[PDB]
Amino acid sequence: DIQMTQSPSSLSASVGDRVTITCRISENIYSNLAWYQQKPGKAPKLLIYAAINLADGVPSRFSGSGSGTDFTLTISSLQPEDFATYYCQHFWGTPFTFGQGTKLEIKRTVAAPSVFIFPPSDEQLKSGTASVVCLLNNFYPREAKVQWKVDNALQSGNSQESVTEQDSKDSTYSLSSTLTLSKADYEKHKVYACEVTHQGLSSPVTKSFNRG
Amino acid sequence: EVQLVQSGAEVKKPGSSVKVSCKASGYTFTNYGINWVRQAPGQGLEWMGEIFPRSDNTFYAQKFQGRVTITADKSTSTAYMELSSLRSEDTAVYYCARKGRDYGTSHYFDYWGQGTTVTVSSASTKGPSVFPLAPGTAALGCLVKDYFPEPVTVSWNSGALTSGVHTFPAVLQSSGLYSLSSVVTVPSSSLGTQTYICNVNHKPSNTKVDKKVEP
Amino acid sequence: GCPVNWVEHERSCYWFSRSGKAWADADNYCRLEDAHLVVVTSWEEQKFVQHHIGPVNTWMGLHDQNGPWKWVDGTDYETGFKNWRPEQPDDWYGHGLGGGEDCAHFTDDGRWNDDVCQRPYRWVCETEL
Ligand SMILES: [Ca+2]
Ligand SMILES: [Ca+2]
Ligand SMILES: [Ca+2]
Repeated sequence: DIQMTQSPSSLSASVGDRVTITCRISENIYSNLAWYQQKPGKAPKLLIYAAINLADGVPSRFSGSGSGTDFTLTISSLQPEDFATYYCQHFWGTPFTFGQGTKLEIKRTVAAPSVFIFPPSDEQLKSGTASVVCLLNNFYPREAKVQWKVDNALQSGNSQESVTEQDSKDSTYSLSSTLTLSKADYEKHKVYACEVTHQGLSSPVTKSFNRG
Repeated sequence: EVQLVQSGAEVKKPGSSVKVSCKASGYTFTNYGINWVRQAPGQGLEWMGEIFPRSDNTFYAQKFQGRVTITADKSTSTAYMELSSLRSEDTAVYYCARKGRDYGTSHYFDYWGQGTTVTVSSASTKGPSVFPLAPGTAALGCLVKDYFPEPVTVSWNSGALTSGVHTFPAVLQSSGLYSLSSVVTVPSSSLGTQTYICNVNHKPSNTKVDKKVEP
Repeated sequence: GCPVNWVEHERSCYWFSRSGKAWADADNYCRLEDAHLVVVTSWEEQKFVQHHIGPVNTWMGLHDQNGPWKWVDGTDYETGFKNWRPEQPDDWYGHGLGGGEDCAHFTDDGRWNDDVCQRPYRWVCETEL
């Protein structure tokens, strides 16, 4: 399969900025290249076809250029509705392949997370499972490291993370990390902590509780 | 107006087959190829294959050959994608797309179906257990654990509490069941003057939980 | 039978471009139309194509990129119909475009010439009913 190398994979920008996304192809595809926009929960929408032609109804701030093996999607003046993921796709032979996607997100000032830790409820413990939840509230940028410690022992492999999409009002992210232990293991330890590393924190922030 | 309308979400056991339909309207069905493109959660787009309804000629991506079948019914302007021997990695949103064309220049996917979610899981329908996440600013929440399939909806105080609510994307646990949390930050001084209730609705199981979250 | 803007002739449907493409690009376009660059196997088909292209250089599905001259649908070249211009094919290198000539086109009198594949000639797609 033809290799489609889209760059960058993620871009932060402000309304009014120029945005350029590149798509490099492993072989000459002439102008047989399309660009799509995709928003969460929606089908992709065609923006540009034949490398440089604006699809019907698409705003003229979108433009494509290039041919052969190097293509560029340009958004001349980023609009609030343009934050989305963008894909290139070749129409050369078979199989059709897509670039890996470029996610365009909203730039804002750094915001440190507010960190909260929640012990497992007594209700859940009755069922023999313990979930410890660490919340990182309204932070920016998205990059953030959560580390679980159980009696200062670094945990790995027993936590799952989930991040919200950028908030429509304040453009921040929030993150939930759940540490899962058996009830037995939860009761063999006392101190549960989540350590948060983020650009908005001068040093890692630890929130913890003592079982009890 | 061209429209492609797909069949509804499907939950499938591993090893089974799924058939997704794509009803086309507003154009001459036999004049354009119908393509199938899938998107695993959080991942990019993957082309699966194409059928030309006029000729019934099909083209499949090699990785699905012997496993995907695309058919077309000219009499109802409907195309079908059947994926057999389903595995967990086939969990995805499946799209159909019309391969349009500007004469003598290039092709493109101009009209897309709305997507069909296919979840491949050995889990069966199960309502969540809802556990409290207990609290100048206080955070509280609800852990909505061990349910299947997606989705659950969470509101707070019957929709009156919206500001500062964060309902997180579900995660898939090793059990095959989903889990998610919904949180809201509120003034610490409100904890003794206002009850906080997370309203959890899991329609697939007819499970409604109104869980009081107190300090 | 044939789709709108295609032309029926002897159990094939044909599409005549009004724009130009390099041979590979035209070949790709016909493939994505569930078709192939036209393969000409008789005088009757040759004359039909001639009537529709007029006196215009037009790619066909004939090339020697695999080694021997080959039709794009696998029809055997050596045992098949041929209508080359006199002293074609010649794999001319004097055109300055780089390389030889590996793609056949109808010339303005219908007879065939091998030319440089990158030239943006018109083309004909063909699909068989
Ligand atoms: Ca023929
Ligand atoms: Ca040659
Ligand atoms: Ca020549």
